[PDB]
Formats: sequence, structure tokens, C-alpha cells
Amino acid sequence: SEIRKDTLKAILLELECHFTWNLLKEDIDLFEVEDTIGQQLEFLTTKSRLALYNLLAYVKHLKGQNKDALECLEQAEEIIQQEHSDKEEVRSLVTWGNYAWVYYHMDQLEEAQKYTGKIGNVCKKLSSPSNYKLECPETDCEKGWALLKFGGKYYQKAKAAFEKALEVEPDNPEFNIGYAITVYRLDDEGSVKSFSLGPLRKAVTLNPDNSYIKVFLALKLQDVHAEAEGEKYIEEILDQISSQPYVLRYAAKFYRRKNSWNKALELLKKALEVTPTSSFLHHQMGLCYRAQMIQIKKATHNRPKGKDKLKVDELISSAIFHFKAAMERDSMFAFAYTDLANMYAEGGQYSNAEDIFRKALRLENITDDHKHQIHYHYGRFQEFHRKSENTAIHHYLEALKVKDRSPLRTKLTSALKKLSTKRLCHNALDVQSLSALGFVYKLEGEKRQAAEYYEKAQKIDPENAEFLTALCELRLS
Repeated sequence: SEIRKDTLKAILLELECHFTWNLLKEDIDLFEVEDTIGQQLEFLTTKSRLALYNLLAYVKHLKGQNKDALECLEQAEEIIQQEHSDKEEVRSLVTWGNYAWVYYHMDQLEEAQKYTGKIGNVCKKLSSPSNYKLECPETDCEKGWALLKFGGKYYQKAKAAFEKALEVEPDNPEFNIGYAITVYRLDDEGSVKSFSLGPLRKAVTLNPDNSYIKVFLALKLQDVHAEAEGEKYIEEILDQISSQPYVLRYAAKFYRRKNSWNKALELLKKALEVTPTSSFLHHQMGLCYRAQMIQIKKATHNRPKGKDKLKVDELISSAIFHFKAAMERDSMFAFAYTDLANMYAEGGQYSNAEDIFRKALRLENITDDHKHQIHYHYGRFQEFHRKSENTAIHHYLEALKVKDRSPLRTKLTSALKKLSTKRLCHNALDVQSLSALGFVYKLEGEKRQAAEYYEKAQKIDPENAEFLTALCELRLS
């Protein structure tokens, strides 16, 4: 019955939970997010298993695994009850909201209504101004963490949620970690900012035994050239994090940026032992082997000999090994494809690089951010290794069409201008170059120039709908 489904949905949309926080599937890699959450659940890396299971349940649903989502929600409930709180009904509202939505998506309307009913009863008892929700700092915090996990498009929204929570309890240890991590994420080659330094120090003060927050402080301290103070925090946590793969990968980053490669690898290996299925961790190892090789090549002016040549060959093979192991564990782990392809290209293995790039260019269910970077890297490969300028222009353009504002924007528009201008010097009637320039100048706001270029392209190709559309938009002035 579409009638009954829609009246229930009116109610489900009034709940506060993951299904009403606008957390879009298209903005994440579900397998990577699922891996990340799993790693955070390991060996009490967090004091917040409840939020993690609620989020994991939402992610399972997004992967089309509603039965597994129910299992996470059952684990969520057990964490609530086992706590024997006088506030177990209020603490249960997000978990109940997720239950209602999941049962709704499984076409179990009667079950969904049991949960909306329970949510309604609590809100009524507590005299909430809303029928189906109850304002609470804790829920703001949980929303904060969910937003944070969905990535860069949500960082400002996450910051707002944590600030809402902090408004009620400014010295809450948990809200402060969430706030400080968000500002850390917003601080992020830049140049790197240090707006997070204050909030991170505060969060560490409020959470003296927390390895998770300490490692971010160490990283930030490293960023502002206080590596020595940062290493003291790293040394403080090392014994506590030996079975905590999520924190280990950040401590390993700390050592990698110091060029302490064996230290970084020792930690990443500990991490892979807790979670051997992690694409993320394999890729991090590959980056670490690659960084070492680049450093050796520099120190030997690109001509390594002897034990250095030997080391370089081993590092290259080890890097390839881990990039492939990453791809094997998540066919959607796009960073592994491009880093692998770029390595083959650098070693002159063009067929191999092309094989990898073609797989990457055909991945469908990956974020626009990843497609954008894949197009960029393929464009660079075409420009500098194939020397195929038209093919490069095609992919630089696709990169911009997928994502027009990113740290790659300046590089993309500069390359498009250069190759298009060069081409137009040879053939004033090259349609691809004319329209590339029209696209770039429109994107930059140079509307007269953009119209001039598109008008030339259209006169040569009169029925091209893209040129007609771009021109219609420009004529709006």
C-alpha cells in the first residue's frame, strides 16, 4: 500500500536520526567508510561504541544490507541497556529512529510503527515541543560524528553540530574531541592552518587518557614545526594503541612525515594484523614505500647504484604489491588505482599504466571527487607520457565537469589554457580547443571572452547542444 507507506514516511521524516541528516550515499565510498568504522570499534579505540554502531547500521542499509543493519542496531541497544541508565529511553531515540526507518525500507510497516510509537511516547512524557523529536546535546554530538565521517562536503555542518552541543556543555570531554577533530579537518598542501591547535590542546586536557585525540595533537604540532613536542605525545600513546588500527595509521603518518620509514611501517604492520582486509592500510603502506624510494632517488640525483639501486628495486616492488593488495580488497579504492598507474608510468611501463587507468576510468559507483582525480591523473599521463594533447584536453575538461572547485582547479584551468592556445595557434578552427577555452573562461566568470569562443565553436558545429546551452546561459548576462 503506497497510501500507508506515505503516511508513515511523513512521521519518519520528523525523527532525528541518520536517515534525516542528509547523509548521501553518493558522497562516500561505502566499503571504505565501513572499514573505517570497523577499525574504530576495535579494542575500545573510542569510548563511544553507541554512535559507531548506529552509524554502521545506516551504512549497512546504504549497502543494501538491511538484515545486517538490524544486527548493528541490536548491538546499539545492548550498549544502551548494559549501562543500566536512568536515561535509557532518551539515549535510545536515535537507535529507535534508525530501527523505524530500516523496518520501513524492509516493508515492515507495523514494526516501524512500534518504534515511531516508542519515540512518540518518550517525547510526550518529557514534554518535548516536537511530537517525534527531543533536542539534546548528545544527539547533536552524534550528528556531528556522522557528518564528519561523510567527508569534506560535511565538515562545516559537523562543526556547527559540535558547536551546538558545546553551547550547552562547553567543557564536555566528548564534544571537545569532536569539535577539535573537525577544525583539524578544516585546517587541512595549503598552506596548512593551525586554527585547530587551541581546540586540540583543550580536548587533550579534558581527555588525559585518550590516545585518539593525542595523535591528532601530535600531527598538528608536527605541522607547525614543533615535532619534538609532538613526538612526546606519540611516545605517550604507543603502548596503548598496539591493537588499535585506526589510531596506529595516524601515528604511522607522524613517523612517515619525519621520514622515519621503518617506524612508520612497524606501526602499519601492527594495524594490518588487527584488520587484514583493509584497503586503506595497504595503500598507506604503499605510500610509505614510495616516499622512501623518492627520497633515495633525490639523494642520488636519480642515478642510484649499489645497495641504493637494490633498495630502490625492492621499494618499487613492495609499493606495487600493496597498491594491488588495496585494489584486491576494495575494487572501489580509487586512490590505489591512480597511485599504481602513476608508478607504472614513471617506470615507463605505459601498457601497464594504461590497463590500470582504463579500469579506473570505468569505475561507476565511486564519488565525483574520485572521478575528478582519476580524470586529472589520466590527463597528466596523456599530456606528459603519451604526448597526446587532444586526449589530455578531453580529460582535463572531464575533471572540471565533474568537480569545478577543488585544489586541482588552478592546475586544470592552466593546462587547458596552454594546450588549447597552442592548438589554436596551429588551427584556428579546432573545435575541441575553442570549446575548452569557452568552458574555462565561463567558469572563471570572463563571460565576453567565453561567448566569443563558444560562438566560434558553434559556427563550426551548429547543432552541438553543449555549445547552444553554454551560449544560452552566457546571454543571461
